[PDB]
Amino acid sequence: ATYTLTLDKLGPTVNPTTSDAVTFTATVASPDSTTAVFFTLDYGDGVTAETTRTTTGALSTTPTANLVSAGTYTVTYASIGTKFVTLRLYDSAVAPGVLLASKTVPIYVEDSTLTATLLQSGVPRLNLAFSGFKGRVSSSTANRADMWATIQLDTAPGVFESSRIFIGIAPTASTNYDFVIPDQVYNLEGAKTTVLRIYDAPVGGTLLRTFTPAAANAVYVVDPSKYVLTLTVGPTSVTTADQVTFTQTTTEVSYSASATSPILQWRFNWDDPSVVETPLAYPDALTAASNFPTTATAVSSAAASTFRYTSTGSKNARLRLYDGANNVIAEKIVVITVSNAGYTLALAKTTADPVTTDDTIAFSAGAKHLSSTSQVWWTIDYGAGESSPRTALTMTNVGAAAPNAIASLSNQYTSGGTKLATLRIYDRDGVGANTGLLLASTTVTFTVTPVLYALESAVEPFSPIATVAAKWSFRIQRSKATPAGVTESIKCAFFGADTGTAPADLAAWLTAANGAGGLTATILPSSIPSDIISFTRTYAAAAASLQGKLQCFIGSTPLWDPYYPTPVFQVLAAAPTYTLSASVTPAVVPVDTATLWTYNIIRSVPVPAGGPSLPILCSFWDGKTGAAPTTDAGWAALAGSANGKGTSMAPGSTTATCSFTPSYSTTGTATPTLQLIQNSFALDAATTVGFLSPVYASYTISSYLNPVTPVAGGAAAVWRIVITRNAAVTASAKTLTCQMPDNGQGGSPADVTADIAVGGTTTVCVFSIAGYTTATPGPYFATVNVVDGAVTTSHITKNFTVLASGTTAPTYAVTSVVSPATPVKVSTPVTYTFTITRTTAVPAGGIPQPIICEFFNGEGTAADTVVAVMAPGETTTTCTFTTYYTTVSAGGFTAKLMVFGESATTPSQLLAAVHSFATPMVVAAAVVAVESTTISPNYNPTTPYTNIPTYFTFTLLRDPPVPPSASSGVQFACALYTGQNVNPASAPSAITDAVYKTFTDVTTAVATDANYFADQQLRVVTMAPGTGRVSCTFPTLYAAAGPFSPKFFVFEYASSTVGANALAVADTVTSLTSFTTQAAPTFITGPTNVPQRVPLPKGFRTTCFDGYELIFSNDNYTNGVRVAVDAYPYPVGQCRKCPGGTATMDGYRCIPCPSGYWSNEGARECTACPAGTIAKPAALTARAKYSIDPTTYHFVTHLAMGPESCKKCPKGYFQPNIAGTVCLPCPSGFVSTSGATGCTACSEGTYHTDGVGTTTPGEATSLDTTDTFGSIYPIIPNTCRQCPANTYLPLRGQAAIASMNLAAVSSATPCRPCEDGTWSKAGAAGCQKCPPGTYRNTWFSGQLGSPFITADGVPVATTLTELGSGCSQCPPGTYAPTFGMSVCLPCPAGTFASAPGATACQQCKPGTNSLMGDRTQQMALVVTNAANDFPALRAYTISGMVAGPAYAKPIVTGPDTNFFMAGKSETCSTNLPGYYTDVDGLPIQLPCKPGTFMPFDTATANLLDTGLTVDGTQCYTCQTGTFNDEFSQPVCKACWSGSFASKRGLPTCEIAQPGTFTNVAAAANATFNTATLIPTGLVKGAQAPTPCGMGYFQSSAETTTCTACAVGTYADQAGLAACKPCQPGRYQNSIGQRVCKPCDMGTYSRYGGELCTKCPAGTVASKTGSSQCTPCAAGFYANAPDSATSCRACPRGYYGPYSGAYADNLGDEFEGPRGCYKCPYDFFADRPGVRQCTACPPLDLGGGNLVEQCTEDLGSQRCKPCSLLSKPKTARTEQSPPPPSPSPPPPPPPSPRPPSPNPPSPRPPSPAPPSPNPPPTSPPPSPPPSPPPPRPPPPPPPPPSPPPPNRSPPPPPPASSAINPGGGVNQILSLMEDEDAEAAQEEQAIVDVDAEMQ
Repeated sequence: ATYTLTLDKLGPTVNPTTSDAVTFTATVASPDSTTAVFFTLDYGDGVTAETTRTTTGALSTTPTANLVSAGTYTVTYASIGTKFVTLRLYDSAVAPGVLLASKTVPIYVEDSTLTATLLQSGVPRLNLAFSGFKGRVSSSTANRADMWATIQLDTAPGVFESSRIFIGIAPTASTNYDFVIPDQVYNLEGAKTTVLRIYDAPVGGTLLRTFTPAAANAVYVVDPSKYVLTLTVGPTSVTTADQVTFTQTTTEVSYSASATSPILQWRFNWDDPSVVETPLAYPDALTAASNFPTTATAVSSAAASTFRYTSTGSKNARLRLYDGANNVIAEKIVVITVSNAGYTLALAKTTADPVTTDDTIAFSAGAKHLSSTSQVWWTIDYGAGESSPRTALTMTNVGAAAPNAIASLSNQYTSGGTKLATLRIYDRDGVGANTGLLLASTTVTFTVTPVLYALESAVEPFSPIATVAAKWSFRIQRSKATPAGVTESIKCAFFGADTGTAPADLAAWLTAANGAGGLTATILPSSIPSDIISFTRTYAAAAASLQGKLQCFIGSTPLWDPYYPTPVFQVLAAAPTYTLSASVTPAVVPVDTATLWTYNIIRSVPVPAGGPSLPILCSFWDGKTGAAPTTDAGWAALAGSANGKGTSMAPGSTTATCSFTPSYSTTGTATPTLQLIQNSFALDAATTVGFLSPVYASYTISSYLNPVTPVAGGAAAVWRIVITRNAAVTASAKTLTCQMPDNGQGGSPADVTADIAVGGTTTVCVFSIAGYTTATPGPYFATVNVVDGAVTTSHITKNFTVLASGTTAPTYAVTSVVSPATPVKVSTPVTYTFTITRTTAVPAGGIPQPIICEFFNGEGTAADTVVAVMAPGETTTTCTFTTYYTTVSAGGFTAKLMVFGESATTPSQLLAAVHSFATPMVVAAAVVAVESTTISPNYNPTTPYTNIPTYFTFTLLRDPPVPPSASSGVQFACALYTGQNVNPASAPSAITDAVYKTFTDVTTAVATDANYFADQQLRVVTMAPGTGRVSCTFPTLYAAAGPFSPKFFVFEYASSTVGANALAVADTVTSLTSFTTQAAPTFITGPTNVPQRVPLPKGFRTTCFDGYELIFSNDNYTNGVRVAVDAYPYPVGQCRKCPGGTATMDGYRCIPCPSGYWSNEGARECTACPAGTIAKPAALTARAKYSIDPTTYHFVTHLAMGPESCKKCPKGYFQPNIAGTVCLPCPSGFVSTSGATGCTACSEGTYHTDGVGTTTPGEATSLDTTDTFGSIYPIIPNTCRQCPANTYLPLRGQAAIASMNLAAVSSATPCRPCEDGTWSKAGAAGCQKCPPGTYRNTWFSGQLGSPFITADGVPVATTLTELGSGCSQCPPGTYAPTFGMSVCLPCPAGTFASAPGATACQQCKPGTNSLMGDRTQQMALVVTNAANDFPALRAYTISGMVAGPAYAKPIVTGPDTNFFMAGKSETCSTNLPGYYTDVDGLPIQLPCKPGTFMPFDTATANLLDTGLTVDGTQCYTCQTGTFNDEFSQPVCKACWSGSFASKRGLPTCEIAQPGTFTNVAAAANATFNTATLIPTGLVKGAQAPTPCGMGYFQSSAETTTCTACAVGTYADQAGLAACKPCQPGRYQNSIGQRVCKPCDMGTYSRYGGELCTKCPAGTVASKTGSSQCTPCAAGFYANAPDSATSCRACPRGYYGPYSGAYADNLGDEFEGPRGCYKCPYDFFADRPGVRQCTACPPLDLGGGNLVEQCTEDLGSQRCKPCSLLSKPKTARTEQSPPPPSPSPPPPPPPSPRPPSPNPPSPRPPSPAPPSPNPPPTSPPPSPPPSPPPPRPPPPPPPPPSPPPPNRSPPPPPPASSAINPGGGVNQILSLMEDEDAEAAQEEQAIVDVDAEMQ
């Protein structure tokens, strides 16, 4: 009943077109029933076909195939449009039938002419707008209508068709029309079948065309999220240097969505604009239009790329896969970063000391990069420029190493400018003109010091005359040295001012230098170059000023800087002539003598300003050579040598000095040659300006002879002559010949030739004489000739005297002593004294023998030699030496002395043997010790610091053994142990000296030798000569704090190895006091400091200025006088003016000034006090309340406030110093006025005592000292007092020496009592002499005047004076004709000085002479004053007979008691009577000569004419009858009676000549009365012989009386010599009868006789007065016997026979005995004729007869014849005659004659010839020696040098922390205007400070 039907298109899948046609499938199912039914089909176009009904089979639920299987129901369609096909079922086939069911199906027929295509550009995206769609329509019809297209993305039922899109009309032709389809988001990420549908109408309508993917043109959706591509492109942090590598093989691209997917060619980005993005390309091993790989695959099979980035910036490398439009489905990106700051190069120079161009400048660099290192192109940059190839660098080190090996490049830089060496590394390439990148900068700059050239100038001629050429020479000198192996040539050009203008630029100078005009020179390398360059210039016209400029070029660089001006030289002008003047001293010169010459140079035109000085060489010729130079060249050569000298001309100076002093070999008449030269350097040419002409020895000899004494039988002596010249031998040695004249003994000694070595003024000649031994003692003179050079034959004579010692041989004795003796310390002074003696002592006057004594001490080698001249008086020579031992005794030492006779300028020995010392010297070792020990840095002296490296110093003293100045230096080794063991490990084993001295030698230590602070160290220190103290210095460093025991050892250091301990006893250590080291403090005790520019609020101030004192105070203080109070809230800095006393410099310290000054409140500095004042700081006390504004700082005890502080000195002190802080007293001799700068010198006479009583001296007042100064100044004097009466101070104010003790030491002023005889009118500068008449002496002053005119008899203390001189009048008896004498001498014997003021004595008068005392007093025997004996002063002692018969010579008896004729002060004592004076001036009165008498006065005269007187001057002679034969007698003795005196003036009486006599009554010498010493009672005697009377005779002389002549003699007449006897015939019989009576008649008398005598026997005188009795004749007889008158003849008859016949008269008358007789008888005579009686005549009778006759009686006259008258009668007597008388006897022999005289004695023997002369007094030995002079002491030595400071400051602490709070993190116009104001104020402050310091 119910049937279901389906009908579908069995034909093509696409919708049908016109030609294709269709087939259908229709199935019918009927679940309800299965019955056959007939189906019919109707199409959209019914005309085409009308199908008939056909049966069906079995229907049922299962579908059954029906309709078109192989039938022809298929119909083509012509029309285009939608058709409806209907399938209808009929139950029966008969028309119409029953229609069970019909079904309608619509089909769409498209157009074959229409063509539609769809194009997709890119690959679609999920979720993202993909709008890459286009549609192409190409209708075959010419005109196609409007059209509408719809796009259906998928055929799924969920997806719906899109809205209609109007593509366009498409009106013309069949060309393709393209329309854009809007965006559509695909959501599947799977394969899609996009369908394009075309409609004719917007709504419904026919279907025109469809387009389908058609086998792989399908839209494939791609999801961007499934895609992941890996890039892995090299490294990320690599820099621009490194090349990043794209490894395309490693990268993998995959979709990870489906196996089949569209392929997209990839494209990758550098993000670098320089290179474009890649061409879009497919992955590896793939073809175009192929499915994208489902697995990871490489983008390229064998591609690798290397890329470098251009700038250091971040880059994003992005890969992305493209298809269609450049729109990205997915991109994968990776980041890469780059930086440039990493790279760091460092360049250093190794050789150091950069001197600009000198040497080579060597530098080397290391460049480091941290990681990923690669090549960077490095450029080296000097002062300018960089290399073009730019070198090359390789990287082989990590960034840890700083210096990398880069090519050491070295360059030479030019000029003194800095270099600033720059190394720049440019990264990228650099060879192809592309710039690398700059990475480090990092420039090194080192500072250099260049070398500077020096130029010198000199011209010739030196001033250019017009039209005269000149040549300028320039000296070039370089600084330091030329580099080795480099030679430099200089081209120099000079332009003259006259020639042309100087070039403006450098190029012209260079061109001139390069030209032939320029000059080229060469420099020797590696030495100091001194080059000379010469240019010639000629001036057409002379110019006053020369200015030249020169330029030198070395290579391309000028030597002088172009900015600096070219050198300018001002080189004078006018070529003036020079004037030279000479002066010499002395005029003449001996041989080789120094002479002074000085020379003045004058220039007319002074040198102009701004120019070089003028050097001139003066040439001198000594004259030794022989020929002076005659040309300029020779003189110039002389000047260039040592002979010529140089001078420089001072600018603007015209006066020049040049002095010199030569030597001569021989004196000549020469003055040395001058030449003035000036020349260019190096002596190129010779030029002379001025010329000049010349302006016109001694020896000594000492000769000594050794031995002096000649020796008999011994060796001859040696005589040495030493000749000395004042002048040294200069050129050649001289030979002198010494000749000695012959002395007469041993012949003439030969001459001696002695040569003198060159340079010696002394020569010696030696002589020996053979006969000198026998030489006579006496003087010899020697003449020696001397020859030297031209001057020849000098004479020198030397004199000596040689004694004769005989055969004796002298000897010298040497003895040695030392006062100190034993023991002597080492190195101490010792004095030796040696006595040399000669006992015989033979030399006396002639030759002194000089001695040399040499001393030798025990040095042991096996020396202060000294010479002394032997004095010819003393034989002891005393040699004084010093030895100064410096070694130990080692058993003692001996001193030995040696004697040499040769002296001064030692061949022969004068001692036979050497003499050692008597006592061996004992030497004691030293006693040195360490005096003290001190440490310079220390808390206390005992303990040094802990951390500070303290220095230990030990002081050594050598005690009194001070080392001698003249000796070698002695050194000591001092070694210690500090006690610490921080150093050299273990402590020393023992204390013994052996280990300690070995220790370590640290005498010289380096700073960082590590033994500097050694605990055990030994040093060696040398004592200098002359110093005693030694310092041992040691450094010690203590590691830790603790006790330490320092030990110290001292040893003597000698001969390298140290000696034993210098201390006494072996192994003795000095142990310092053990100490504990104290903590080390840190504090710099340095000057006041200022920080830099600290911020402060306002008033607070870093520094105040010029005097103010900082006040950290809230007190407002503008300047320094406060103002406001409590001003600032928190305290701020201020500053006060300060008080008066102190002064301040800079803003810190109000320091009181030193003593001399004073200050005000706020001045900078204490002003200077005037000189005289004292400027003491005055009392300040302090502040008590302590809240008061302080007066000042507390320590300032006393202050001097203002000018009222300077206080002067009192009167008597001088203040020459300006300061005057205290006041020195006026010394002895200068007196101050006010507080004088200087005390004044007083005058001569005033001195130093107190003068309080005197008014207007200036002695210091109470207000002076007391009120103000207090107790700092006592009271002392200031005055001057004239030396009092007669005393004087001979100097100007040499003060009175005052002693403080008054009663004990009476001090004095130095002025004298003066000397005797001088007064001083109170004061003076000199004593005044006495006027004459007056005198003076120290011991006395006064008189004693006229003593004997006082009746007392004593002198008078006489006090009379002249006022105006005060000089005492000379005592009367004394005078002063003279001004000056101490005692005025008395009057001599024989004048008078009565008045006191004796101007002079006067001679005593003619009558009165002088004698001490008066006359009467002098003759006063008695005494009136028994005590004084004044009037018992007796002076006469006369010579006379005392009263009475007695006669006492010296009536006055005794030695004379008063004789002085001199000390005469009164009346001239009248004369002693024996004496007299005829004149005035007789000293001793003259006794009267013999014969005279001077009576005591005029009246008292014995025998005088009363007219004449004796006026005291006259001695009147004696009278007749007086005599006196002696002197000094008052009167003359009256003669005894025998002797008679007649003449006047008799010393004798005369003998009373015989015949006369004197009987005088009053005649005897005068009687001298004892009372008055005077004679008296003298009356003259008989004046005559007063002759004898007759009757009296005087034959005796000298008689008083006359005696009568005796009997028998007569005295005829007076005066007869003697009695004369009466002549014969006369007689006298009485005594005293002058007449002789004649004898009687007949009587005779003989000569003499008392009475006449009668005749004897027969004789008769026969006369009266007859003298003889004659015997009568024979024949005759006498008258009577014995008396007869006459004789007559006998009578007639008688005869007388005999003559003697006489008559007897008695008896027979006339008869006698011999008479007459008768004759007898016969005989007869008869006529008295004859005596013969005749015997008668016998008569004759007749003639014959004869008759005898006889006379009658006896005698008868007549005879008668015989016979007549009786013959017989004759009887008578007969007698006989008597015998005859005998003959007379013979005469006797005469008396024998007197004998001859016997010879007296021979003449007496002679008195002897003189006896010899006993020797005079003995010669005097020597006197004691003189004391020696002292030696001045030494001054102190200089102090040791200060030690150096420590080393730098120590390394700084690297600093850290912040000192901040809150804990932090964990770790314009007004502007510059105000800053310029700050700078200006700072500059003004600097200017003010600079003004302050100046």
